[PDB]
Amino acid sequence: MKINIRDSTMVRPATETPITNLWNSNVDLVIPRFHTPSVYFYRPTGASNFFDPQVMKEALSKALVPFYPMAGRLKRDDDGRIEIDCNGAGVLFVVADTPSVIDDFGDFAPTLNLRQLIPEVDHSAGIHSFPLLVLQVTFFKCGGASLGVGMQHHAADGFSGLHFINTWSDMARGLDLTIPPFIDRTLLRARDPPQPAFHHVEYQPAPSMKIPLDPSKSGPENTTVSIFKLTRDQLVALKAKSKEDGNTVSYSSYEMLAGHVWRSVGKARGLPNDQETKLYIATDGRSRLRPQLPPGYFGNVIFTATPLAVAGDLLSKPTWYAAGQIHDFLVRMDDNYLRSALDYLEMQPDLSALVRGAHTYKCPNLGITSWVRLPIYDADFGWGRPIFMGPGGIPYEGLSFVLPSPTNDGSLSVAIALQSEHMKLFEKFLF
Ligand SMILES: CC(C)(COP(=O)(O)OP(=O)(O)OC[C@H]1O[C@@H](n2cnc3c(N)ncnc32)[C@H](O)[C@@H]1OP(=O)(O)O)[C@@H](O)C(=O)NCCC(=O)NCCSC(=O)/C=C/c1ccc(O)cc1
Repeated sequence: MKINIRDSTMVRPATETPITNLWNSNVDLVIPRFHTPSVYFYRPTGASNFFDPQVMKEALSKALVPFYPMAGRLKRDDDGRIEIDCNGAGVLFVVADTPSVIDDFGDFAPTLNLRQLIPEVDHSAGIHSFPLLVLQVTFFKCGGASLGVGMQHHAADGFSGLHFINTWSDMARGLDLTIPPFIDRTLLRARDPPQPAFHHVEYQPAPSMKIPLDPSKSGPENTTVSIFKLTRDQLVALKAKSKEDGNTVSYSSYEMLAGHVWRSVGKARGLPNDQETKLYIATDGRSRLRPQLPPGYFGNVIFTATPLAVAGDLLSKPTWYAAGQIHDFLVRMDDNYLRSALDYLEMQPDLSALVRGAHTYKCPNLGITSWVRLPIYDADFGWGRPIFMGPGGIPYEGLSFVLPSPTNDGSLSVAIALQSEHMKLFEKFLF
Protein backbone atom coordinates (compact mmCIF):
# COMPACT_ATOMS: atom_id res chain seq x y z
CA MET A 1 0.00 0.00 0.00
CA LYS A 2 2.23 2.82 -1.29
CA ILE A 3 1.19 6.46 -1.41
CA ASN A 4 2.68 8.98 -3.82
CA ILE A 5 1.94 12.57 -2.84
CA ARG A 6 1.30 14.49 -6.03
CA ASP A 7 0.67 17.99 -4.67
CA SER A 8 0.31 19.80 -1.33
CA THR A 9 -1.50 23.08 -0.62
CA MET A 10 -2.31 25.28 2.38
CA VAL A 11 -5.80 26.48 1.46
CA ARG A 12 -6.92 29.77 3.02
CA PRO A 13 -10.43 31.25 3.41
CA ALA A 14 -11.61 32.77 0.12
CA THR A 15 -12.03 36.21 1.68
CA GLU A 16 -11.03 38.08 4.85
CA THR A 17 -12.30 36.22 7.94
CA PRO A 18 -12.56 37.61 11.50
CA ILE A 19 -9.29 37.77 13.43
CA THR A 20 -10.16 36.62 16.93
CA ASN A 21 -9.53 34.11 19.72
CA LEU A 22 -12.19 31.46 20.18
CA TRP A 23 -12.77 30.31 23.77
CA ASN A 24 -13.01 26.57 24.40
CA SER A 25 -15.56 25.21 26.86
CA ASN A 26 -14.74 22.44 29.32
CA VAL A 27 -15.96 19.80 26.83
CA ASP A 28 -13.87 21.29 24.00
CA LEU A 29 -10.92 20.67 26.32
CA VAL A 30 -11.58 17.23 27.80
CA ILE A 31 -11.40 15.79 24.26
CA PRO A 32 -8.79 13.51 22.62
CA ARG A 33 -5.50 15.24 21.79
CA PHE A 34 -5.32 14.02 18.21
CA HIS A 35 -6.73 14.55 14.75
CA THR A 36 -9.86 12.44 14.47
CA PRO A 37 -9.38 10.27 11.38
CA SER A 38 -12.28 9.65 9.01
CA VAL A 39 -12.29 8.29 5.48
CA TYR A 40 -14.70 8.48 2.51
CA PHE A 41 -14.49 6.15 -0.51
CA TYR A 42 -15.92 7.05 -3.96
CA ARG A 43 -16.36 4.97 -7.14
CA PRO A 44 -15.47 6.85 -10.36
CA THR A 45 -18.34 8.16 -12.49
CA GLY A 46 -16.14 7.59 -15.51
CA ALA A 47 -15.86 11.33 -16.13
CA SER A 48 -12.47 12.97 -16.64
CA ASN A 49 -13.84 15.55 -14.17
CA PHE A 50 -13.69 13.20 -11.17
CA PHE A 51 -12.63 15.08 -8.02
CA ASP A 52 -10.91 17.92 -9.86
CA PRO A 53 -8.52 19.37 -7.25
CA GLN A 54 -9.25 22.94 -8.41
CA VAL A 55 -12.98 22.39 -7.89
CA MET A 56 -12.24 20.89 -4.44
CA LYS A 57 -9.84 23.66 -3.39
CA GLU A 58 -12.06 26.53 -4.53
CA ALA A 59 -14.98 24.96 -2.64
CA LEU A 60 -12.78 24.39 0.43
CA SER A 61 -11.75 28.04 0.40
CA LYS A 62 -15.41 29.13 0.17
CA ALA A 63 -16.47 26.92 3.08
CA LEU A 64 -13.60 28.24 5.18
CA VAL A 65 -15.24 31.68 5.26
CA PRO A 66 -18.32 30.78 7.36
CA PHE A 67 -16.36 28.03 9.16
CA TYR A 68 -13.27 30.23 9.58
CA PRO A 69 -12.11 28.81 12.95
CA MET A 70 -11.43 25.57 11.05
CA ALA A 71 -8.60 27.46 9.33
CA GLY A 72 -7.05 28.67 12.60
CA ARG A 73 -4.49 27.32 15.06
CA LEU A 74 -4.21 26.28 18.71
CA LYS A 75 -2.72 28.69 21.25
CA ARG A 76 -2.93 29.14 25.02
CA ASP A 77 -4.34 32.16 26.84
CA ASP A 78 -2.56 33.90 29.72
CA ASP A 79 -3.78 31.10 32.03
CA GLY A 80 -2.47 28.25 29.88
CA ARG A 81 -5.95 27.40 28.61
CA ILE A 82 -6.07 26.08 25.06
CA GLU A 83 -8.07 28.32 22.71
CA ILE A 84 -8.42 28.62 18.93
CA ASP A 85 -6.35 31.36 17.32
CA CYS A 86 -8.57 32.29 14.39
CA ASN A 87 -5.76 33.54 12.17
CA GLY A 88 -7.08 32.20 8.86
CA ALA A 89 -3.75 30.43 8.37
CA GLY A 90 -5.58 27.70 6.55
CA VAL A 91 -6.20 24.02 6.00
CA LEU A 92 -3.80 21.46 4.53
CA PHE A 93 -5.04 19.90 1.29
CA VAL A 94 -3.03 17.02 -0.19
CA VAL A 95 -3.50 15.10 -3.44
CA ALA A 96 -2.00 11.62 -3.75
CA ASP A 97 -1.91 8.69 -6.17
CA THR A 98 -1.60 4.97 -5.45
CA PRO A 99 -1.17 1.80 -7.54
CA SER A 100 -3.69 0.13 -5.26
CA VAL A 101 -7.37 -0.21 -6.02
CA ILE A 102 -10.20 0.61 -3.64
CA ASP A 103 -11.24 -3.04 -3.65
CA ASP A 104 -7.95 -3.95 -1.92
CA PHE A 105 -9.56 -2.61 1.24
CA GLY A 106 -12.07 -5.41 0.83
CA ASP A 107 -14.68 -4.87 3.47
CA PHE A 108 -13.26 -1.44 4.60
CA ALA A 109 -12.19 -2.33 8.13
CA PRO A 110 -10.48 0.64 9.84
CA THR A 111 -7.06 -1.08 9.72
CA LEU A 112 -4.52 1.64 9.88
CA ASN A 113 -2.83 1.43 6.50
CA LEU A 114 -6.13 3.29 6.07
CA ARG A 115 -4.32 5.95 8.10
CA GLN A 116 -2.16 6.45 5.00
CA LEU A 117 -5.15 8.06 3.25
CA ILE A 118 -4.94 10.90 5.78
CA PRO A 119 -1.96 13.25 5.97
CA GLU A 120 -0.02 12.67 9.17
CA VAL A 121 0.49 15.54 11.57
CA ASP A 122 3.77 15.99 13.36
CA HIS A 123 2.65 17.02 16.81
CA SER A 124 5.18 19.58 17.97
CA ALA A 125 7.05 21.75 16.41
CA GLY A 126 4.65 23.42 18.84
CA ILE A 127 0.96 23.58 19.68
CA HIS A 128 0.51 26.45 17.23
CA SER A 129 2.22 24.93 14.18
CA PHE A 130 0.01 22.14 12.84
CA PRO A 131 -3.30 23.07 11.16
CA LEU A 132 -6.57 21.99 12.78
CA LEU A 133 -7.77 20.22 9.66
CA VAL A 134 -5.91 18.03 7.20
CA LEU A 135 -7.35 16.62 3.99
CA GLN A 136 -6.14 14.12 1.44
CA VAL A 137 -7.80 13.14 -1.81
CA THR A 138 -6.21 9.92 -3.04
CA PHE A 139 -6.61 8.62 -6.58
CA PHE A 140 -6.60 4.84 -6.91
CA LYS A 141 -5.60 2.96 -10.06
CA CYS A 142 -9.19 1.74 -10.41
CA GLY A 143 -10.41 5.29 -11.02
CA GLY A 144 -12.03 5.74 -7.62
CA ALA A 145 -10.76 8.12 -4.93
CA SER A 146 -10.77 8.52 -1.16
CA LEU A 147 -11.17 11.60 1.01
CA GLY A 148 -9.18 11.37 4.22
CA VAL A 149 -10.06 13.74 7.05
CA GLY A 150 -7.91 14.56 10.07
CA MET A 151 -9.69 17.00 12.35
CA GLN A 152 -8.23 18.42 15.56
CA HIS A 153 -11.02 17.68 18.00
CA HIS A 154 -10.61 21.03 19.80
CA ALA A 155 -12.21 22.64 16.74
CA ALA A 156 -15.38 20.55 16.70
CA ASP A 157 -17.11 17.25 17.41
CA GLY A 158 -18.09 14.90 14.59
CA PHE A 159 -21.40 16.73 14.39
CA SER A 160 -19.93 20.16 13.62
CA GLY A 161 -17.15 18.52 11.62
CA LEU A 162 -19.68 16.92 9.30
CA HIS A 163 -21.49 20.25 9.13
CA PHE A 164 -18.31 21.70 7.64
CA ILE A 165 -17.51 18.74 5.35
CA ASN A 166 -21.04 18.54 3.96
CA THR A 167 -21.09 22.33 3.51
CA TRP A 168 -17.82 21.99 1.61
CA SER A 169 -19.21 19.27 -0.67
CA ASP A 170 -22.31 21.43 -1.18
CA MET A 171 -20.26 24.41 -2.35
CA ALA A 172 -18.33 22.12 -4.70
CA ARG A 173 -21.71 21.58 -6.36
CA GLY A 174 -22.30 25.33 -6.67
CA LEU A 175 -24.68 25.22 -3.73
CA ASP A 176 -24.54 27.66 -0.84
CA LEU A 177 -24.47 27.47 2.94
CA THR A 178 -27.67 26.10 4.49
CA ILE A 179 -27.45 26.32 8.29
CA PRO A 180 -24.77 28.88 9.17
CA PRO A 181 -22.24 27.95 11.85
CA PHE A 182 -23.11 29.53 15.18
CA ILE A 183 -19.76 30.36 16.77
CA ASP A 184 -19.76 30.90 20.57
CA ARG A 185 -18.93 28.10 22.99
CA THR A 186 -19.59 30.29 26.05
CA LEU A 187 -23.12 28.84 26.06
CA LEU A 188 -21.42 25.87 27.73
CA ARG A 189 -19.67 28.06 30.30
CA ALA A 190 -19.79 26.48 33.73
CA ARG A 191 -22.04 28.02 36.36
CA ASP A 192 -20.40 30.55 38.66
CA PRO A 193 -19.79 29.38 41.23
CA PRO A 194 -19.55 25.70 40.13
CA GLN A 195 -22.05 23.47 41.92
CA PRO A 196 -21.91 19.81 40.86
CA ALA A 197 -25.12 17.95 41.75
CA PHE A 198 -24.04 14.42 40.89
CA HIS A 199 -21.12 12.10 41.36
CA HIS A 200 -19.99 11.70 37.77
CA VAL A 201 -18.95 8.11 37.11
CA GLU A 202 -17.98 9.04 33.53
CA TYR A 203 -15.00 11.03 34.87
CA GLN A 204 -13.72 8.41 37.34
CA PRO A 205 -10.83 6.07 36.38
CA ALA A 206 -11.68 2.94 34.39
CA PRO A 207 -11.45 -0.48 36.11
CA SER A 208 -8.13 -2.19 35.50
CA MET A 209 -7.72 -5.96 35.10
CA LYS A 210 -7.47 -7.77 38.42
CA ILE A 211 -4.85 -10.07 36.94
CA PRO A 212 -2.38 -8.11 34.76
CA LEU A 213 -2.63 -8.81 31.03
CA ASP A 214 0.15 -10.53 29.10
CA PRO A 215 2.01 -7.71 27.32
CA SER A 216 2.85 -9.96 24.34
CA LYS A 217 -0.89 -10.27 23.73
CA SER A 218 -2.09 -6.79 24.66
CA GLY A 219 0.21 -4.38 22.82
CA PRO A 220 -0.68 -2.47 19.64
CA GLU A 221 1.02 -5.52 18.24
CA ASN A 222 -1.59 -8.30 18.17
CA THR A 223 -4.41 -5.72 18.16
CA THR A 224 -6.69 -6.40 15.17
CA VAL A 225 -9.29 -4.15 13.58
CA SER A 226 -12.36 -5.68 11.95
CA ILE A 227 -15.86 -4.96 10.65
CA PHE A 228 -19.08 -6.91 10.95
CA LYS A 229 -22.49 -6.41 9.37
CA LEU A 230 -25.92 -6.93 10.99
CA THR A 231 -28.56 -7.41 8.40
CA ARG A 232 -31.22 -5.83 9.53
CA ASP A 233 -33.10 -9.04 10.44
CA GLN A 234 -30.49 -9.89 13.07
CA LEU A 235 -31.09 -6.34 14.35
CA VAL A 236 -34.81 -7.10 14.45
CA ALA A 237 -34.20 -10.29 16.44
CA LEU A 238 -31.70 -8.47 18.65
CA LYS A 239 -34.15 -5.78 19.82
CA ALA A 240 -36.58 -8.63 20.45
CA LYS A 241 -35.21 -10.73 22.32
CA SER A 242 -35.73 -8.13 25.06
CA LYS A 243 -38.91 -10.12 25.80
CA GLU A 244 -36.40 -12.85 26.59
CA ASP A 245 -36.63 -14.67 29.92
CA GLY A 246 -39.96 -13.09 30.85
CA ASN A 247 -38.61 -9.53 30.67
CA THR A 248 -41.34 -7.00 30.03
CA VAL A 249 -39.53 -3.66 29.74
CA SER A 250 -38.95 -2.53 26.18
CA TYR A 251 -35.52 -1.07 25.44
CA SER A 252 -34.40 0.81 22.32
CA SER A 253 -32.47 -0.52 19.32
CA TYR A 254 -29.30 1.31 20.34
CA GLU A 255 -29.59 0.07 23.92
CA MET A 256 -30.06 -3.58 22.91
CA LEU A 257 -27.31 -3.31 20.28
CA ALA A 258 -24.79 -1.60 22.55
CA GLY A 259 -25.49 -4.09 25.32
CA HIS A 260 -25.12 -6.97 22.89
CA VAL A 261 -21.75 -5.63 21.69
CA TRP A 262 -20.63 -4.89 25.27
CA ARG A 263 -21.70 -8.39 26.31
CA SER A 264 -20.18 -10.02 23.20
CA VAL A 265 -16.89 -8.27 23.92
CA GLY A 266 -16.78 -9.54 27.51
CA LYS A 267 -17.38 -13.11 26.36
CA ALA A 268 -14.75 -12.81 23.62
CA ARG A 269 -12.25 -11.62 26.23
CA GLY A 270 -13.09 -14.41 28.68
CA LEU A 271 -13.61 -12.01 31.60
CA PRO A 272 -13.73 -13.86 34.94
CA ASN A 273 -16.92 -13.57 37.04
CA ASP A 274 -15.49 -10.99 39.44
CA GLN A 275 -14.04 -8.69 36.75
CA GLU A 276 -15.59 -5.24 36.31
CA THR A 277 -16.08 -3.88 32.81
CA LYS A 278 -16.94 -0.24 32.08
CA LEU A 279 -18.64 0.80 28.85
CA TYR A 280 -18.00 4.31 27.49
CA ILE A 281 -20.83 5.70 25.38
CA ALA A 282 -20.39 9.02 23.58
CA THR A 283 -23.59 11.02 23.95
CA ASP A 284 -24.60 14.22 22.15
CA GLY A 285 -25.95 16.97 24.38
CA ARG A 286 -27.36 19.18 21.64
CA SER A 287 -30.72 17.59 22.21
CA ARG A 288 -30.48 17.42 26.00
CA LEU A 289 -29.19 20.87 27.09
CA ARG A 290 -32.47 22.56 27.84
CA PRO A 291 -31.79 26.17 27.37
CA GLN A 292 -31.34 24.60 23.86
CA LEU A 293 -28.38 25.13 21.51
CA PRO A 294 -28.54 27.10 18.23
CA PRO A 295 -28.66 25.12 15.01
CA GLY A 296 -25.17 24.94 13.55
CA TYR A 297 -23.57 25.31 16.98
CA PHE A 298 -19.87 24.99 16.21
CA GLY A 299 -17.97 22.97 18.79
CA ASN A 300 -17.98 19.96 21.08
CA VAL A 301 -21.18 18.93 22.79
CA ILE A 302 -20.21 15.35 23.52
CA PHE A 303 -20.86 13.99 26.98
CA THR A 304 -20.30 10.45 28.16
CA ALA A 305 -22.47 7.72 29.62
CA THR A 306 -20.56 4.96 31.41
CA PRO A 307 -22.59 1.93 32.59
CA LEU A 308 -20.63 -0.59 34.63
CA ALA A 309 -21.06 -4.26 35.45
CA VAL A 310 -19.36 -7.25 36.99
CA ALA A 311 -18.69 -9.75 34.18
CA GLY A 312 -20.38 -12.52 36.17
CA ASP A 313 -23.62 -10.57 35.83
CA LEU A 314 -23.05 -9.07 32.40
CA LEU A 315 -22.30 -12.36 30.68
CA SER A 316 -24.62 -14.79 32.51
CA LYS A 317 -27.71 -12.58 32.53
CA PRO A 318 -29.76 -12.00 29.34
CA THR A 319 -28.88 -9.21 26.90
CA TRP A 320 -31.68 -6.96 28.21
CA TYR A 321 -29.78 -6.72 31.48
CA ALA A 322 -26.88 -5.11 29.62
CA ALA A 323 -29.40 -2.87 27.83
CA GLY A 324 -30.92 -1.99 31.19
CA GLN A 325 -27.61 -0.82 32.64
CA ILE A 326 -27.13 1.29 29.54
CA HIS A 327 -30.62 2.79 29.71
CA ASP A 328 -30.16 3.53 33.42
CA PHE A 329 -27.28 5.90 32.61
CA LEU A 330 -28.55 7.39 29.30
CA VAL A 331 -31.83 8.40 30.93
CA ARG A 332 -30.10 10.22 33.80
CA MET A 333 -28.36 12.54 31.39
CA ASP A 334 -30.79 15.44 31.17
CA ASP A 335 -29.80 19.13 31.11
CA ASN A 336 -29.48 19.17 34.91
CA TYR A 337 -26.97 16.30 34.86
CA LEU A 338 -25.06 17.82 31.93
CA ARG A 339 -24.85 21.22 33.66
CA SER A 340 -23.65 19.37 36.77
CA ALA A 341 -21.00 17.76 34.57
CA LEU A 342 -19.71 21.10 33.25
CA ASP A 343 -19.44 22.38 36.82
CA TYR A 344 -17.66 19.21 37.89
CA LEU A 345 -15.13 19.66 35.09
CA GLU A 346 -14.73 23.32 36.08
CA MET A 347 -13.46 22.26 39.51
CA GLN A 348 -10.71 20.00 38.15
CA PRO A 349 -7.14 21.46 38.21
CA ASP A 350 -6.13 20.04 34.81
CA LEU A 351 -8.64 18.87 32.22
CA SER A 352 -5.90 17.23 30.13
CA ALA A 353 -5.75 14.64 32.91
CA LEU A 354 -9.36 13.58 32.25
CA VAL A 355 -8.75 12.76 28.59
CA ARG A 356 -9.37 9.11 27.77
CA GLY A 357 -6.83 7.41 25.53
CA ALA A 358 -6.89 3.72 26.45
CA HIS A 359 -5.54 2.70 29.13
CA THR A 360 -9.22 3.85 29.33
CA TYR A 361 -10.47 1.47 26.61
CA LYS A 362 -8.03 -1.42 27.00
CA CYS A 363 -9.38 -4.73 28.28
CA PRO A 364 -11.54 -5.05 30.34
CA ASN A 365 -13.24 -1.88 29.13
CA LEU A 366 -14.93 -0.67 25.97
CA GLY A 367 -16.11 2.36 24.03
CA ILE A 368 -19.03 2.31 21.61
CA THR A 369 -19.40 5.40 19.47
CA SER A 370 -22.43 5.50 17.21
CA TRP A 371 -22.37 7.42 13.96
CA VAL A 372 -25.80 5.98 13.04
CA ARG A 373 -27.39 9.45 12.98
CA LEU A 374 -24.50 11.42 11.62
CA PRO A 375 -24.97 12.60 8.01
CA ILE A 376 -21.78 10.77 7.12
CA TYR A 377 -22.96 9.94 3.60
CA ASP A 378 -24.04 13.43 2.50
CA ALA A 379 -20.58 14.54 1.31
CA ASP A 380 -21.38 14.60 -2.41
CA PHE A 381 -18.76 16.74 -4.13
CA GLY A 382 -20.38 16.41 -7.55
CA TRP A 383 -19.50 12.81 -8.38
CA GLY A 384 -21.95 11.10 -6.06
CA ARG A 385 -22.19 10.04 -2.43
CA PRO A 386 -19.51 7.80 -0.86
CA ILE A 387 -19.78 4.01 -1.04
CA PHE A 388 -18.24 3.97 2.42
CA MET A 389 -17.49 6.34 5.23
CA GLY A 390 -15.77 5.23 8.43
CA PRO A 391 -13.22 6.02 11.13
CA GLY A 392 -9.82 6.54 9.50
CA GLY A 393 -8.32 3.83 11.61
CA ILE A 394 -8.89 2.72 15.18
CA PRO A 395 -5.79 3.44 17.31
CA TYR A 396 -6.66 1.93 20.71
CA GLU A 397 -7.78 -1.60 21.42
CA GLY A 398 -11.26 -1.61 23.00
CA LEU A 399 -12.69 1.18 20.87
CA SER A 400 -15.63 0.56 18.53
CA PHE A 401 -17.95 2.36 16.11
CA VAL A 402 -21.46 1.68 14.82
CA LEU A 403 -21.86 2.69 11.17
CA PRO A 404 -25.16 3.12 9.27
CA SER A 405 -25.70 1.44 5.89
CA PRO A 406 -24.46 3.39 2.82
CA THR A 407 -27.18 1.76 0.76
CA ASN A 408 -29.94 1.85 3.37
CA ASP A 409 -31.49 -0.75 3.80
CA GLY A 410 -31.63 -1.23 7.58
CA SER A 411 -28.29 -2.91 8.14
CA LEU A 412 -25.63 -1.67 10.57
CA SER A 413 -21.90 -2.25 10.72
CA VAL A 414 -19.74 -2.56 13.81
CA ALA A 415 -16.08 -1.58 13.48
CA ILE A 416 -13.93 -2.69 16.40
CA ALA A 417 -10.33 -3.03 17.58
CA LEU A 418 -9.69 -6.05 19.83
CA GLN A 419 -6.69 -8.22 20.78
CA SER A 420 -6.21 -10.69 17.92
CA GLU A 421 -7.08 -13.87 19.83
CA HIS A 422 -10.10 -12.14 21.34
CA MET A 423 -11.21 -11.01 17.88
CA LYS A 424 -11.85 -14.52 16.54
CA LEU A 425 -14.02 -15.24 19.60
CA PHE A 426 -15.98 -11.95 19.21
CA GLU A 427 -18.51 -13.93 17.08
CA LYS A 428 -20.55 -14.33 20.09
CA PHE A 429 -21.76 -11.42 18.03
CA LEU A 430 -23.87 -13.19 15.41
CA PHE A 431 -25.00 -15.51 18.16
C1 LIG B 1 -26.64 7.38 21.44
C2 LIG B 1 -27.71 8.43 21.73
C3 LIG B 1 -27.51 8.97 23.15
C4 LIG B 1 -29.09 7.79 21.62
O1 LIG B 1 -29.15 6.97 20.45
P1 LIG B 1 -30.39 5.98 20.22
O2 LIG B 1 -30.72 5.32 21.50
O3 LIG B 1 -30.13 5.16 19.02
O4 LIG B 1 -31.57 7.01 19.87
P2 LIG B 1 -32.74 6.58 18.85
O5 LIG B 1 -32.42 7.09 17.50
O6 LIG B 1 -33.03 5.14 19.04
O7 LIG B 1 -34.00 7.42 19.42
C5 LIG B 1 -33.82 8.78 19.81
C6 LIG B 1 -35.18 9.39 20.16
O8 LIG B 1 -35.66 8.82 21.39
C7 LIG B 1 -36.65 9.75 21.85
N1 LIG B 1 -36.91 9.53 23.29
C8 LIG B 1 -36.37 10.21 24.30
N2 LIG B 1 -36.85 9.71 25.43
C9 LIG B 1 -37.69 8.72 25.12
C10 LIG B 1 -38.43 7.92 25.89
N3 LIG B 1 -38.32 8.11 27.21
N4 LIG B 1 -39.22 6.97 25.38
C11 LIG B 1 -39.28 6.83 23.99
N5 LIG B 1 -38.50 7.69 23.21
C12 LIG B 1 -37.73 8.61 23.80
C13 LIG B 1 -36.01 11.11 21.61
O9 LIG B 1 -37.01 12.04 21.17
C14 LIG B 1 -35.01 10.86 20.49
O10 LIG B 1 -35.38 11.65 19.34
P3 LIG B 1 -34.28 12.52 18.59
O11 LIG B 1 -33.25 12.74 19.61
O12 LIG B 1 -35.06 13.72 18.24
O13 LIG B 1 -33.90 11.68 17.45
C15 LIG B 1 -27.59 9.58 20.73
O14 LIG B 1 -28.67 10.50 20.93
C16 LIG B 1 -26.26 10.30 20.93
O15 LIG B 1 -26.08 11.03 21.90
N6 LIG B 1 -25.34 10.07 19.98
C17 LIG B 1 -24.00 10.69 20.03
C18 LIG B 1 -23.55 11.03 18.61
C19 LIG B 1 -22.41 10.10 18.20
O16 LIG B 1 -22.53 8.87 18.28
N7 LIG B 1 -21.31 10.71 17.76
C20 LIG B 1 -20.12 9.96 17.32
C21 LIG B 1 -18.88 10.85 17.45
S1 LIG B 1 -17.31 9.94 17.23
C22 LIG B 1 -16.21 11.27 16.99
O17 LIG B 1 -15.30 11.56 17.76
C23 LIG B 1 -16.45 12.09 15.71
C24 LIG B 1 -15.10 12.49 15.11
C25 LIG B 1 -15.31 13.02 13.84
C26 LIG B 1 -14.87 14.31 13.54
C27 LIG B 1 -15.08 14.84 12.27
C28 LIG B 1 -15.72 14.08 11.30
O18 LIG B 1 -15.92 14.60 10.06
C29 LIG B 1 -16.16 12.80 11.60
C30 LIG B 1 -15.95 12.27 12.86
